[PDB]
Amino acid sequence: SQIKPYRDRFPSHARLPRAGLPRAEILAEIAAMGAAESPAWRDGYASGAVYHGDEHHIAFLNEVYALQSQSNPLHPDLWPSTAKFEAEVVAMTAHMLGGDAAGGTVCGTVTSGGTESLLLAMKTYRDWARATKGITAPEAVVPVSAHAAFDKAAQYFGIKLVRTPLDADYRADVAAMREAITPNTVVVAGSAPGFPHGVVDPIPEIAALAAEHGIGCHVDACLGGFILPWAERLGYPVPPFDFRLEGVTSVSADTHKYGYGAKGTSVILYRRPDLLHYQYFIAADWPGGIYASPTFAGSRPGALSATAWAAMLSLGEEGYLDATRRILQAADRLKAGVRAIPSLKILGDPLWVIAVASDELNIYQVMEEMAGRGWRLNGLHRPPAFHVALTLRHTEPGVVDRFLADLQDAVAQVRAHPEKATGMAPVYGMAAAAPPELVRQVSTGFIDLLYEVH
Amino acid sequence: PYRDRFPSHARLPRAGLPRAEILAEIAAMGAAESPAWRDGYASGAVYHGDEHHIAFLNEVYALQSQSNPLHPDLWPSTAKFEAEVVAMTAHMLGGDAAGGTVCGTVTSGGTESLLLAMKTYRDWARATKGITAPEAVVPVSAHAAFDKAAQYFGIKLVRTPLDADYRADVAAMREAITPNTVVVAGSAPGFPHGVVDPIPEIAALAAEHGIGCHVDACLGGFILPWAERLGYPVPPFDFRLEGVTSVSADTHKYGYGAKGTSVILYRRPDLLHYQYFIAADWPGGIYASPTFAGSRPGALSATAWAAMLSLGEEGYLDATRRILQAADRLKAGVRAIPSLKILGDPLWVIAVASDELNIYQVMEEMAGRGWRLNGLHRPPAFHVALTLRHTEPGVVDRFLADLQDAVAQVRAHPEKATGMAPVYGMAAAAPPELVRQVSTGFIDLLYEV
Ligand SMILES: COc1cc(C)c(CNC[C@@H](NC(=O)c2cc(C)on2)c2ccc(C#CCO)cc2)cc1C
Ligand SMILES: COc1cc(C)c(CNC[C@@H](NC(=O)c2cc(C)on2)c2ccc(C#CCO)cc2)cc1C
Repeated sequence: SQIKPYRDRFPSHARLPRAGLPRAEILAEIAAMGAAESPAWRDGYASGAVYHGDEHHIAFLNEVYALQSQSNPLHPDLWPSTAKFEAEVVAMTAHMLGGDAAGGTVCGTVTSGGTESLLLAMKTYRDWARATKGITAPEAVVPVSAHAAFDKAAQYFGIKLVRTPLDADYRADVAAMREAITPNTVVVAGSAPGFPHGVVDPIPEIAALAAEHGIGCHVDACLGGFILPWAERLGYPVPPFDFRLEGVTSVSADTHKYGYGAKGTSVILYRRPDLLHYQYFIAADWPGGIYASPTFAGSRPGALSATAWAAMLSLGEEGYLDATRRILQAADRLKAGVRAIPSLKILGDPLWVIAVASDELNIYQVMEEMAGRGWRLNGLHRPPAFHVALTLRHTEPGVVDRFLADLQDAVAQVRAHPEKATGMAPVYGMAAAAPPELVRQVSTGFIDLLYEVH
Repeated sequence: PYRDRFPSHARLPRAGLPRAEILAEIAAMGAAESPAWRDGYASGAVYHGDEHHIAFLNEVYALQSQSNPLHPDLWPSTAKFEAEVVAMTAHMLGGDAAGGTVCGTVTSGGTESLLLAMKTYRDWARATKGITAPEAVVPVSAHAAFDKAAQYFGIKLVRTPLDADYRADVAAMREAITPNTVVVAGSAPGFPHGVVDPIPEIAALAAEHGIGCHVDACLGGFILPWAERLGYPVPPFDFRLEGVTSVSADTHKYGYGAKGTSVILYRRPDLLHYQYFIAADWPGGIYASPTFAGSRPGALSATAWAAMLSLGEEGYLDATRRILQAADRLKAGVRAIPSLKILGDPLWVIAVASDELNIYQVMEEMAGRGWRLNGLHRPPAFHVALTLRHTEPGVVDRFLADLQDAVAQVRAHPEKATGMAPVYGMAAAAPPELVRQVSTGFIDLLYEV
């Protein structure tokens, strides 16, 4: 119920006021909530959530939004600027992701986020495989670690999703993937890296598996697309993961993540225009005129595409290199510190999204102790663990040292009381062992709580 | 047109470009593009457009720019804004008449509200009626998004004909209903001709068959309640009708919020719960989605909340009065040009057609004078969706003078077909496979560097 802390701070609104409220009063309330909320992400207490977070970069993008606020890309005749920004965002991302190696046929679109990029990629493989291979019962083979949006795509578009086991390094077991391929498989996927444990899947081998079966290979680089090319140039071990690989037929990369654009954008890329074409929706007989959508949406907030273009141009190759170096050096420091705490262990060998578990202590209480110190960490299960996705906010002076000091104490306090399960720890413990319908019932109730007006 | 005016960026620059330089380029494009919508030349596209209202919303955006409602623990401000936008919208659309069970979510736009409602009806029907081959019945005039939904979620869409008033023929909708029908829909109003369908009749049809009734009020949700209070004739179209099970309404249209938001409402929580996505076995943790997206631009929900609050009932009533008064004056003027006809009897989205002349040439003559109108087909026509931008001094008078000149020019030369007029003509005559081909090339053209 700390998800509803303004219940007794600001007046609630279940109905429109009769008279319009003063603009200065609306602004005062919003700024007051900003004063309460901003320190958590600004001062480096949030895992992921805010990727850049510098006040001058934010002020720069807020100005870009302001200049382009009326932009709706559904009307390129009215906003040709925005069509230019989206075309250039896609062209620049494709090039960064080995697009020239594919022969200059790499194309794509700007989306509302990573989820849309993954859903669109799944719908496209389903539609392409039906029209060209005649598959009417589509299947998709992905590792267990692959994004929850794959499950969302399966249920929405009627694709059978086959999730395959991981190895001891929390990487996709490719042999398990090969064994799951049937004549109905439309796509195989790999994560670069996956969200739970920040490990990069063996993409060259996943791409070669797809190529030999004549199926799609989607690379989910939503998290790593804007990190991994720079990590490669810096001396860090990163296998080829993009269009440089022959079997790779699509890549998703989030401009609103490490691209450092404003929330609300991502990029979906395909190796060829013939694949891209299956993503489009075209209505030819509607009295409202000829209608064509490249993505899920009709009307779109064009100003957010402009923030993505403005962010990429302001950073350039050097900015992205320098941002990755900072993130990866902060990650190296954090990994070394965690590995020096006796009761903790890191899952796999990640470069910057660090999952921490314990064979000795209840990691959910260790996590709860951190929450008690203001840390906002992602809680994981299968296995129980928490993770920290390092951002530019965690590269600021003293943030990693503050995390390490607070983790040292958290472990000590749980080592003294291993029975302690306070706050959110029993919920996470319950959740990890709960049957799916109990999880479904509790999640439905949590979403309903978010929409409560009192 | 910026091809040679501004340098093209097909690759990231080696070194970052100065922030001031990027802003100067974006502002340059802004100065060239803003007059079209600001001076009232664009049909729909920009719904409010006043400099001070825009400046207020841009400041609301700046204060909430980091907001991501995927994290309500970090941004409880946005979860509150989304709850209150839904509550206020539900109340405005007769939600009280349902005893307090009306609930919903904020979406990215009108398309997502329509897509979400179609998937909810599909999932609800499979779960409770055992329907595995779902169908949906809509008038031919219902948004193209119903076809996107049908194709995405594997629902058979059955489009039914209109009557002489361009309103849905409900007798035809009844004849399309099979035991596999999960939902029927009506528009309030439809986009093509701006006419409200017979929602009472459609909602009665749905209730009688135990199926859902979706009302597409994306365009009219923030106009119609206020049109009613003003004494204008409007068929009841919302939760006042027992048969209506869901309503969609766009806050980013006549709600005057910034682009990127809409609302989907359902009559009951049991219905809404079929919209939600829940993953229970993912190592990334328990994952729940109220809509299609994961991360979302929470700042756009804040602009919707801020707009609704700054206007209130009086603000919406004043905005609707101005738009309806501009529409009355525009419709009267059109009716004083006998070569033209209005399709149906719309309140503010006016479609104009001609039996005597080539309407696509009349449209071309208006485009020459700066007008940005929507070209329609089945039948050939154009439309004007009136906004607060057309309520400004002399915009409708300018429109009617340009329209009188456009008609005199086409009457002088019935054979004239210039600019975009042969394109529209060709496209209205074209087989669907050629329409698909040209539109694909058009999208490829938009992403060309
Ligand atoms: C085959 O040749 C043609 C191809 C096209 C597309 C046109 C123009 N038709 C207007 C249409 N635009 C788009 O589909 C669109 C998508 C993107 C991106 O840019 N434009 C549109 C846009 C919005 C509504 C609407 C609405 C209520 O929500 C209706 C129609 C003309 C000809 C002759
Ligand atoms: C009652 O059982 C539970 C139910 C929930 C939902 C939680 C929280 N789990 C974190 C989860 N959040 C959400 O699903 C969510 C949606 C909205 C709105 O608010 N939260 C999340 C969010 C994002 C990623 C990700 C990613 C890469 O894209 C992963 C997990 C905990 C327990 C024990």
